[PDB]
Amino acid sequence: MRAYFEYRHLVTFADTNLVGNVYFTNYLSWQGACRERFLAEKAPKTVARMHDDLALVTSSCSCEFFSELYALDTVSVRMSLVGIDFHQITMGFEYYRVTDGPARLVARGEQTVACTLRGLTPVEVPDELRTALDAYAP
Amino acid sequence: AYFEYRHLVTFADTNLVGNVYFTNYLSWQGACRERFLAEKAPKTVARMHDDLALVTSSCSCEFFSELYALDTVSVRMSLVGIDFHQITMGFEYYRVDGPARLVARGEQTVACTLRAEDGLTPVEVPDELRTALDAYAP
Amino acid sequence: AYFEYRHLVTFADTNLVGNVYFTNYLSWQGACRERFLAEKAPKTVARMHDDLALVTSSCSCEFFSELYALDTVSVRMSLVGIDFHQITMGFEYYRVDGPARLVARGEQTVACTLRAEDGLTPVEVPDELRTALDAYAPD
Amino acid sequence: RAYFEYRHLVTFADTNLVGNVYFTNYLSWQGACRERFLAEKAPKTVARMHDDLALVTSSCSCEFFSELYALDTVSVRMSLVGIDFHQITMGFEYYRVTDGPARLVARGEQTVACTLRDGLTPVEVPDELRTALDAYAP
Ligand SMILES: [Cl-]
Repeated sequence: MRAYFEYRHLVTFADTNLVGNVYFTNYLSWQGACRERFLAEKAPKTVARMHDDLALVTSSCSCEFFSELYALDTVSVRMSLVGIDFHQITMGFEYYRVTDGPARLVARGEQTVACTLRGLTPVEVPDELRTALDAYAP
Repeated sequence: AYFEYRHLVTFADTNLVGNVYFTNYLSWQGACRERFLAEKAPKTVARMHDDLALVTSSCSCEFFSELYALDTVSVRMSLVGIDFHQITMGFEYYRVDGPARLVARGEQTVACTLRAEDGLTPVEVPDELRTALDAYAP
Repeated sequence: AYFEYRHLVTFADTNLVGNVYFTNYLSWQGACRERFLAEKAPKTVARMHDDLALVTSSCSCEFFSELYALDTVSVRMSLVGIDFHQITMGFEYYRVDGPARLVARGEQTVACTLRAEDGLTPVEVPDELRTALDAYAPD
Repeated sequence: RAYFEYRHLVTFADTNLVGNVYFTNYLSWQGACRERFLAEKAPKTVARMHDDLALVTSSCSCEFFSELYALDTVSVRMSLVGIDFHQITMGFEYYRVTDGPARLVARGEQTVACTLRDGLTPVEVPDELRTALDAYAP
């Protein structure tokens, strides 16, 4: 089983603010880009269910910032499976600065998504998505 | 004769250079036009959850002087014209204290279509939306 | 005892699911904390162009209910505590017709620092910013 | 080739309640593309920006032909339209390349001015930036 799923992003000017570093919200956006790239590549049919009856909703998210990223930096975001609780999936995120080559931890994050049906009713994690997560056991 | 959208420029609007990143000016067009829809055309809005689709045909903006963090910008929207199913809106951006100072100028066009299974077929501007826009006609 | 930031939810705030994308909740914290600086701490703001830097050390948000397009959200900020150089802010998100409805709840921590020689350097919260946050502290 | 390419996977944050990509994102991609270009083709020019050189966006625009959707892959193709002493005009073509075949979905354009950083003074486009731009001339 693979330990992680890697997402890479080149930091551009819009990611930064007047202070000179990457604005904190962008770290959360990278969690979104990462988790949804995983869905596109590892569980395509699950996405089709979302336009129907399936509803994947973020229940919580968080991020801790150790060091700063700058413009034209390359960030490597590694997502790992923390655990599954019936309908809830918890992910872990590790942010690395890999601009000069060697990776250096600049931030650590975590978020939880819930699988529901269109009010909203908790439903067990779809088998396709469930099989995809099996290769990323902690 | 204009519909105003006021916005306090915060750090996220800025970049490492110090000024407001140019894409935010287009974002303010969206916030303005949709705040307009919420206040002036509720029936048109409620209809969008059904068979009505508003698609942006084109957009543009011209920049004269820069906005900075914690500045207050007055986005002022006016009706440029209506061509059957297409609505063209004009935007003027004002740095507002003292007298208001023009810092930018923009424009975008929105088309009204019927969301059908075959595709998006152009429908004339809804009566509610047209009369509401005429209040800001030249 | 809270500082309010009101926001009209527009189409850009939503995604294909129909609700507000979760990152926007964090954006509203930034918009709220910086509106606070502009209105309650001008001396601290101008000092940031000098040798003062406010770095975000952590943030989080819990989501109870969904916000939709053209909803009005009341982002209410209060002081949780201060530890030397770090400020922890609490956030409550309310859906505002009728009575206000809590839809989310978050928190973030900001550290004050010097732009000195070896980069960032921990600094006790400026007196201007310290007394400004007191008005929104549980007291 | 005849264009500098910026490839982007459309994720959920790019979309709105309708299901298509919100129009402002097309402009965001112009910024990401131009700044990725600068990082790879004009590193010394980038270095000048932290000193006295300032590239100011004077205008931008985009024309939308057909919609992009979630998990689409878009190919943003930037070419040189013209250089007027200190002003650079870039052209952008947006292609859906999801399933493989490329289809034009949008076309944009923006102009940047090379100035010096009181007051702004026009300065001729740096030779490094100029010769790098010539590779994508019409
Ligand atoms: Cl569009």
